[PDB]
Amino acid sequence: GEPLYTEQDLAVNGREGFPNYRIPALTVTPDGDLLASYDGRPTGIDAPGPNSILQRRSTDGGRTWGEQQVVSAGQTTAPIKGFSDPSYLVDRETGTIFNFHVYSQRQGFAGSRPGTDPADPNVLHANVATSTDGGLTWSHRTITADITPDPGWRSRFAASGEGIQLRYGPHAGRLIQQYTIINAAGAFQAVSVYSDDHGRTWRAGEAVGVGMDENKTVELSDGRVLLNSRDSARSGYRKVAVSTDGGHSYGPVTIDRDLPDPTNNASIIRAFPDAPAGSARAKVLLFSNAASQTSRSQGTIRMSCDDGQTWPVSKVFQPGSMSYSTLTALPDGTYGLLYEPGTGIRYANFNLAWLGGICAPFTIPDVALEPGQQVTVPVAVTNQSGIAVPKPSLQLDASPDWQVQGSVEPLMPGRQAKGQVTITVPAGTTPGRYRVGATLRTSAGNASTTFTVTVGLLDQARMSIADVDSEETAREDGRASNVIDGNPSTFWHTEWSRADAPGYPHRISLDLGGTHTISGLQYTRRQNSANEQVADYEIYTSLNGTTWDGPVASGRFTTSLAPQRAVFPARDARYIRLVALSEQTGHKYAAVAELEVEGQR
Ligand SMILES: OC[C@H]1O[C@@H](O)[C@H](O)[C@@H](O)[C@H]1O
Ligand code: NA
Repeated sequence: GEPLYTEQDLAVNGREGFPNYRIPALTVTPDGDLLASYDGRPTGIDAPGPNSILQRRSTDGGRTWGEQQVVSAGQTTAPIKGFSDPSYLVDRETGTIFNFHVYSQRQGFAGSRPGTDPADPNVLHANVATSTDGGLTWSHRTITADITPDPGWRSRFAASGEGIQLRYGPHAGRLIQQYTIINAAGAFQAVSVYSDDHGRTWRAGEAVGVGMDENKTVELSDGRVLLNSRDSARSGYRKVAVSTDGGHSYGPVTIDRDLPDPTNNASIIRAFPDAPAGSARAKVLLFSNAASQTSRSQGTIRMSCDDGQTWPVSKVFQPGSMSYSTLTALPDGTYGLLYEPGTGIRYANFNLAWLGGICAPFTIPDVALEPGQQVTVPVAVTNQSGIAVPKPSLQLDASPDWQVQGSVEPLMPGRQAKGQVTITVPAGTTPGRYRVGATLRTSAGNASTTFTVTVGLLDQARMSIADVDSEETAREDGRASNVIDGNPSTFWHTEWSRADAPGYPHRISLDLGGTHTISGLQYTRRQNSANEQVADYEIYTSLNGTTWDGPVASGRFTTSLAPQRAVFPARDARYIRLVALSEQTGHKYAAVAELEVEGQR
């Protein structure tokens, strides 16, 4: 009906007893009470810090909130004890509420030492506060032994937010709470901690991935359990994995490109928790995170209607600073959101009318053209339920002096619609990769996508490596071939340490895959490291591949994270070579994220 979005702060840094309030966790008790838990940081730091687990309660749907009570109190005086990162799990069958959190003594997550002994002050323990009276009183347990099946698991912490109780299949009733472990090999993995006896005993299942962190799980419409992870390896995205069992294991982990993330926590819940298996309502997910890849800001709620395959809906709830966010389905049909705005922890409530709308994900392919060209590309839209939409619009978002227009036929229930986009780009358009936003406007809600229009660059898929002076391939993936894959997150790296290899006259040559008239080369520095940045370069070209002619260009490029051009009077060439002569701060390695060649296909 009428759109709703209201907010209020539950904790304000400096007020009510603590200098710092962080890490939100939201839930709704069986009686309909809302419970909000967060850390109270007297020192403004996580574990080993003397943090406390607090709690505020709302008995009127989230409008008014009670006083801040303590769930797990940390000791500031020696010996120092702390409680951090809460995560709620409500057993809807029995009514018990679990608040999972970290119990620290001397070490935190990165410094915890092997062991399961509650007494050992050097391991980071996994605790659980249990309540059978709605959250009023709690009973504490240290469950580290129960969940550390492999002695190599030297550290752990429960991903804050809220866990889940399975409703479908043979493992229906099972409580699952996600964790992050540090194995023997030093790797950060994800593991599900579950209980089949309503929480009396907790076992850990099989660990997943490498470079994982705070992860989240949801039950799909068919009973499958999807996992959505923060990526410690910082690719600017969420890692996802899925499971089909009850001794818990997930298949391969992959990066989801529809979900940008600045390596931060995020929520993913079932929009209709009590829907039947297989139904449309059972397929609707809500995900909240910070959409920025360089900052913890641009907090946005996204919506899926096909179990997480597509994410057509999105809307920003906090354009400004936004870090951790947690979601919860309220019994009135709305959704509760607890997040970090930089001032502490704030509570928000919104309904689906406020999101925009329409479950009509659409695809528009990636286009390559020469400046001064026009191209028309097809649009394919997949439609949802009570949606017979006779007049939908297509609003494209591009560079102002580019003419972009689009149209789509009507949307009929359960059918696919067709359409097209015409892009005309001017002759003086600088070669590059262009992101074009697409918005399917309809009187029943929003639906958006993005495609890429590449102007004036050759096709990398036709490119290969002719030669390279050195590639790091033992300790990491520093392959010369990572420059031609269209991903700034992967890089070529010169054979680095743990093998005292060559120094600076470094070089990489590309086989363009046929003769082309080229006038330039663009290069992108390695993004998350500053010590292998190329300074002085020289470009050489060739048609036979053995006799090289140049330097066709020379220069010193900057420390810019975006692509940098190296232009030269057009010429025919089958091969292009970049000779790196020095590094920005005199270091010995070279790493290039991407190499783009400007020319005519
Ligand atoms: O020795 C190579 C490595 O050195 C590290 O100090 C650096 O942070 C890494 O990005 C990698 O370059
Ligand atoms: Na790359």
